[PDB]
Amino acid sequence: YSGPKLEDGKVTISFMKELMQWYKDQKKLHRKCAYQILVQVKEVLSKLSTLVETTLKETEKITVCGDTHGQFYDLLNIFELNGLPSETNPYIFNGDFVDRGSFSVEVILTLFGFKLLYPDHFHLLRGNHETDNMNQIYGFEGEVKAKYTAQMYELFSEVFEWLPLAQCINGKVLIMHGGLFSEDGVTLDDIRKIERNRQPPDSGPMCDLLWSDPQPQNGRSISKRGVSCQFGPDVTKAFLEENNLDYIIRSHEVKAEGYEVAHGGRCVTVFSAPNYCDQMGNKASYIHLQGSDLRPQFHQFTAVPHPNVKPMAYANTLLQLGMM
Ligand SMILES: [Mn+2]
Ligand SMILES: [Mn+2]
Repeated sequence: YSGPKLEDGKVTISFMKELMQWYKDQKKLHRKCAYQILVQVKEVLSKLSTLVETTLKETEKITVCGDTHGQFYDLLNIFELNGLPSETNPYIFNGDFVDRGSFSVEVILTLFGFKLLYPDHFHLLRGNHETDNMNQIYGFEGEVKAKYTAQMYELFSEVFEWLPLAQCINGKVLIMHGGLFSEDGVTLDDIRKIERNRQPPDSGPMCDLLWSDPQPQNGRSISKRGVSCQFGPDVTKAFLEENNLDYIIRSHEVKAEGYEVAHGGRCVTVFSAPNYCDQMGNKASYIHLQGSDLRPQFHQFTAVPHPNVKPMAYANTLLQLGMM
């Protein structure tokens, strides 16, 4: 009731514009309204398939963004550079909305708000940082406990469990946060059937979708992250052949340029958090795909000013007082 207010218990574009300005000005969304957004978006997400399947007509486009990591001011910049989301300007945010960045609450509630507003044109896919083990140390849990209470965090966690794991555009481009699989023979049929409402297992398809990285050399390698695998071009090739796909778009890896094209064009990385952690000095990018041409078109962007709040401000003391 203090700050932005839902209209008859629903998100509206006026609410969303009010919310973005409220957040821009470093104000807090009332707990009752945050709660409502969370319960309503949980219901929406929990009805979706683990694999979202989207059809883009010849005249339509969609924007694909990678990690945002609580960089809310850079999120708003994406919308200034590329237009707000709507039925004619659809978006996919490819995981890792929270952690590291000190405005994670603002990014996620804005993202859930636009999911409730344009549920068929605003897509959210889970990342590895939409999980408990990462949130407990990399800032999101601490931020939510600081801005709300421990119990709100437990609700965010449960909502994240219902985020779909991948999205397929026109049966030709498959989008997931992390990547492909530690074993051969995984299909789109398998992905659709993943029981995703949980924390990811230590290994297996759900873990890979959120954790794997591409490597340049053929075959697989132990992951640099201690979970899932690195997968080479022949792994990517095999998977696309068996699933009649053209290529994959994934995120999960910081790139100095905000993107990378790997595996002879078959594995595209997109990363949407510029000057990551206020220190990487990287550019970010977003991609456009069109129904008449599903080749990715890259759009690079640089960081913009934000309030004087250091990254990892709500994180593990070990990470918090260890950079800047
Ligand atoms: Mn990630
Ligand atoms: Mn990330």
